[PDB]
Amino acid sequence: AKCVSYGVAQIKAPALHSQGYTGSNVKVAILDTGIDSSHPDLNVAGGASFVPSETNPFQDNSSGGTHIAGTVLAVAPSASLYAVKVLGADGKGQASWIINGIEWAIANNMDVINMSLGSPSGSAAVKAAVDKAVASGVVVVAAAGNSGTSGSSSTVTYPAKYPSVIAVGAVDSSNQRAPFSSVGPELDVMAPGVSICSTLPGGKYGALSGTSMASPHVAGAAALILSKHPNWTNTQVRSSLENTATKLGDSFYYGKGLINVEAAAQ
Amino acid sequence: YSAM
Ligand SMILES: [Cl-]
Ligand code: NA
Ligand code: NA
Repeated sequence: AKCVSYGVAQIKAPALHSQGYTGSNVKVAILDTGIDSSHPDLNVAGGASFVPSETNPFQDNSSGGTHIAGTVLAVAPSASLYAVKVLGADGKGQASWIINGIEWAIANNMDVINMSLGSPSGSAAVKAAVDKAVASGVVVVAAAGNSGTSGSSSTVTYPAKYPSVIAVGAVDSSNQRAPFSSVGPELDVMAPGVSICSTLPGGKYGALSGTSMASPHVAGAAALILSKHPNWTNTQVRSSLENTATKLGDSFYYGKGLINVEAAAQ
Repeated sequence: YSAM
């Protein structure tokens, strides 16, 4: 990664890089606004757009998908990225497009899906698609949501709220929960999500914040783990990440805590 | 659905 970010070190990814693990032979689908494949620092192995008004997955008119792709590669420099456009330039998309992206990922043997997206209300059809991806063996990771808190209510967005999906909240560089990061019992783990520098469309770079930035740290961690343990199931990868996380406080706010990919990968 |  050309642009320096604290987040890679914070999740203990360099320990895996020192070991020789970089996420080789792991297919990671970025279900987002596209990936700017023309960026000199990003290689994209394949993809598909399901947004009828934005037909090219290898451009990104929003910036999030490109940034997220870069974070996956900062954590797992050898991962294979796939651009699955399910959100338009305004960052918004429909259930059915998301489903089509999940279905494509299953058909194309993805190992990991990242969904840095959410709705306050669930789709029963998206639930069916994410459940099927997990049953098929895919590690499904999602942003927990940027809906802050609501007293004792969960604010975890869908599909992160489903049991089958790993719900990733955001901490800052001090390991404090970001004010925006959604909360609730459905929260699994935390990762860095404040002022993360990564790739932006047009060969650019910059900092963004959100649970959208936290999720790809966990997707990249999954790729690192699979490169060390290519025989592990998605169940085992998920267990590793959750059971070895660094506890940070009450699970309503932090889940199991900050991922520690060095511990997760043994 | 929105980007987070
Ligand atoms: Cl959903
Ligand atoms: Na975006
Ligand atoms: Na979940």
